[PDB]
Amino acid sequence: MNLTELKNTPVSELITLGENMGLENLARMRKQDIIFAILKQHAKSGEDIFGDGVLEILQDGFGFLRSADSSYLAGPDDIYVSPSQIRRFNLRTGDTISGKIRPPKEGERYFALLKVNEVNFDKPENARNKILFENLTPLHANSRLRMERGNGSTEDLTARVLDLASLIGRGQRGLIVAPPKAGKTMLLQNIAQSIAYNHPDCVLMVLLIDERPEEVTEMQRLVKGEVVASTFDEPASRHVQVAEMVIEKAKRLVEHKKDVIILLDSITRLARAYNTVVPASGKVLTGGVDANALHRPKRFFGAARNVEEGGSLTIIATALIDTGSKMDEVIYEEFKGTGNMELHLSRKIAEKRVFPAIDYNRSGTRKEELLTTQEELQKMWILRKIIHPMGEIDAMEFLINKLAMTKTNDDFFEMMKRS
Amino acid sequence: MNLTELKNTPVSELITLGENMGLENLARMRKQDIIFAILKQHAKSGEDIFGDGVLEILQDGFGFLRSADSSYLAGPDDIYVSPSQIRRFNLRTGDTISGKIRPPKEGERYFALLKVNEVNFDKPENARNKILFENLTPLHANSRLRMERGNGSTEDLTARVLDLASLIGRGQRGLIVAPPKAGKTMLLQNIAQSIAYNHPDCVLMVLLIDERPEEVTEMQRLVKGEVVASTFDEPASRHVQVAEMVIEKAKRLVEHKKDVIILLDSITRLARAYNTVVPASGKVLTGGVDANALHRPKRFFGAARNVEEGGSLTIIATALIDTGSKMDEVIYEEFKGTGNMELHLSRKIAEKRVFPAIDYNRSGTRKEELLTTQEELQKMWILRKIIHPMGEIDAMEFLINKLAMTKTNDDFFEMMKRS
Ligand SMILES: Nc1ncnc2c1ncn2[C@@H]1O[C@H](COP(=O)(O)OP(=O)(O)OP(O)(O)=S)[C@@H](O)[C@H]1O
Ligand SMILES: Nc1ncnc2c1ncn2[C@@H]1O[C@H](COP(=O)(O)OP(=O)(O)OP(O)(O)=S)[C@@H](O)[C@H]1O
Ligand SMILES: [Mg+2]
Ligand SMILES: [Mg+2]
Repeated sequence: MNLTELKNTPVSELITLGENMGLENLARMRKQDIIFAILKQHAKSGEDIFGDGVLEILQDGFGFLRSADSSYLAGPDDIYVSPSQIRRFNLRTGDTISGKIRPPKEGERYFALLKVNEVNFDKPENARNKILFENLTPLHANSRLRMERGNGSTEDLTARVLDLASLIGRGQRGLIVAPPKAGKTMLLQNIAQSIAYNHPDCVLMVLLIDERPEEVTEMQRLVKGEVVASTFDEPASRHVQVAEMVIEKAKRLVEHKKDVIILLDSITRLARAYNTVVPASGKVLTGGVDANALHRPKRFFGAARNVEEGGSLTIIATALIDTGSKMDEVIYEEFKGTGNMELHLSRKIAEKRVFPAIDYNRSGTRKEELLTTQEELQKMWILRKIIHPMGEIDAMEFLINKLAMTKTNDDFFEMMKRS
Repeated sequence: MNLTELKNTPVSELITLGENMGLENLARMRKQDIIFAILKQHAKSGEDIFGDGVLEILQDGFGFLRSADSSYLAGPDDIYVSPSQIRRFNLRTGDTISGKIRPPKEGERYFALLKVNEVNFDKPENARNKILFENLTPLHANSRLRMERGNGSTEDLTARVLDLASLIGRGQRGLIVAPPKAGKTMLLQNIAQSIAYNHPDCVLMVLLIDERPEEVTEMQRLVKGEVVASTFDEPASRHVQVAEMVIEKAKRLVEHKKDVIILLDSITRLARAYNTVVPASGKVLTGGVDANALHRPKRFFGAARNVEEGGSLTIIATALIDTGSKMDEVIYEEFKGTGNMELHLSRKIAEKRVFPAIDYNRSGTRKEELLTTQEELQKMWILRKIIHPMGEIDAMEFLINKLAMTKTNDDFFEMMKRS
């Protein structure tokens, strides 16, 4: 009996539990309050129950535990975590905590934590003796993270283009630069699909900032890995809170020699949120951004590394350009040289409805020698040499035609070399 | 026992000492906190405790002492320095201080020092009577700093091309102008390796600004001399204080008739940090960059000189062009006339995968007569007059082809003269 199976289910669970456990009148309140009523009525019986979620530390040890199913909304379903347990188990923000849960006594309205039985999907005894993320020596991307799905579909074409445009490996740090209406959302969809198909072992999690609710629903009903999204309805303070929770959870996961992958849409929106939430430092840059305001997002982008001890943390965040706002241009300029992978999308190609609309010459990755082999390295080199002269629209038309003629990337290289 | 000895040890050993010395949960916190805890527990035992590092003076004499291996980061393990011994010893910023340290008392969190045993690797009385860096009369470069490794390595052609392109001497002010994806980082790496090998006597310092952590790790693991870097995650004040500490330490070392070399990557990033940290003065140049904001970086570049009394301070700083940000080239034409050694890297040569990509015709050195003998100067003049007409890509291809079949620079000279 866990809190998860009573959260993800729809209002059919509401009506069934109302007609079964005999609650007075449900279906007039948020899912958090419905779940609160169900848990209160079930704890009234006294049957043993347990919970799970992601730990969070407030400014004074007021331990909270959020749920990733509900996108980390602060509601009644949040689980109390006492400071005594915090200093006993030595837990910090982002820890995945599951264990026995306690009904509340008089004076409080939150379930506390009876005892833990799983910390970060591991024994709590072994979780304490773990090296910090900040104390891990970074390296370059070693293991190639292939995106070719290999099922011979038609959407996979764009994924194939990725394997020809910019190589992506474990621990990379990439920026997808694109104007509005250029295919960012479907590119992220295809990247998530490729990660779920080719690399089921690595943890995939997608963060969405101030996106429309319809796009959130489309994202959450297609990707395999869990997805967290905050709409533009919520204030930017919640955007910052969600981003901090995501990055802390990723750090905690990668501290256990796990491969974490984060997809962010968008870094510009997160920078906006940080700019409009952080108090002014008295120094305002061009475009209306505070000098310290951009310090926080960079750290979020700075966590991408390839730990030598074990595991890696890859971050692929998209950036908005040509949006008519000078502040977006300032943010992109400040983030221009940070990433080690660049994927440039052009509205000129997308105008002709040729997808994916990737500026092949501008897009690329740095020191990909450590990622891929050498023979296909010069294959891609000669491909780049022959595709360099003609224009980007013609380049993409030629690329998609030649890729559709063949079946796989290796077959594509075979045909290109033999012809 | 040495605080620096503990700092140089890796992260993991915190367990090996801690479980043997009284710490029950020492894994989960920042490394400097472990160092603080262990050295507190050692001061509890009562044996004498050493300390050393670079001194720093605050706005009110509230002095601190940082460590090089920590990249001059303000941490709990920093050594407190009261104004009393500052006044008695006449210490100044950038001093190298070594000696006793004292456990903190009630109301103090930092470790004070009992008495100094060595100042600037010299007796405090002898180091007391030293001349200011400002009062030292500058000169031109006299002692040639040859970069030819001479072991016939697989990369020694880069150093050979460097010697044939721009002669480097002691106390020389150099600029490396290159676009992105040109080869700045490991060109500087080869420079540092050649300095460490050919000239072990001179102190080698490498300074990196807002660089990616992987590059920082590679630089730390590759160069023999000490290297300091601040990643782009850190704010601009961190960059400014790191650069100030480095330049002050270099001045203090060269005040003792020592040769110091500073490799800077990059002066553009340091100028950007100074621009975004210095308060506005009401005069904004093109590209949204203040006027006096460039005052501080030039002083950092203005310390390269050759001294009558002794010692030398060479600075090789790289600059970025063809980036797309207006302030970058604004800084570039705000730095052309300052440097007396120029090294241009071109994108076109790098696009042909021919390395090192050095624009030989545009690069050069002024007042090279005082650095080199007349015979090899005439040989280089003959090479320059036979290399001028053909283009940079062809020039570098020809230079690499001719240098590959020879062994040393002199052999190349006779090979071209006999033809
Ligand atoms: N691989 C693709 N195959 C077919 N159509 C595509 C593909 N990628 C993008 N499109 C089309 O491109 C258009 C825009 O797609 P989106 O990814 O939703 O745009 P966007 O990048 O999210 O930019 P916004 O959200 O409108 S600011 C739609 O008409 C899609 O059908
Ligand atoms: N002498 C050389 N031999 C072989 N490859 C080289 C040589 N010099 C440069 N390269 C290659 O050219 C690229 C230069 O890499 P970097 O030195 O890291 O570039 P950079 O000058 O640091 O500019 P950034 O930091 O990437 S914007 C890499 O792909 C290297 O493999
Ligand atoms: Mg979209
Ligand atoms: Mg570099």
